[PDB]
Amino acid sequence: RFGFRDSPFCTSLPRTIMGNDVRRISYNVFSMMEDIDDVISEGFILYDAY
Amino acid sequence: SKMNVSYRLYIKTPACLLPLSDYMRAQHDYVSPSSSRVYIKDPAVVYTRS
Repeated sequence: RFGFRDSPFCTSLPRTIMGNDVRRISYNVFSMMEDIDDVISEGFILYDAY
Repeated sequence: SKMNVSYRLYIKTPACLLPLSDYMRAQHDYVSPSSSRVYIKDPAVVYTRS
């Protein structure tokens, strides 16, 4: 609506992307992780934090 | 030796002595661990991000 180039704003966070659900990770579990490269190769929704 | 010695004392032959012919019984093996090993002095610190 605004016209920003590559706007970082979404009307609502996508529940499903490309026909598959978007993975959700808590901030604590994400921080505790050690294989962040594999999970970042697809992208994920961070929650349980402000 | 025959005339001027009066009494004699005898004991078992000590196991320390070895005739020169039996020099192969002294062959023995020792083991030195590989020099590529690293011996750690730093301790292990535990933690959690929760």
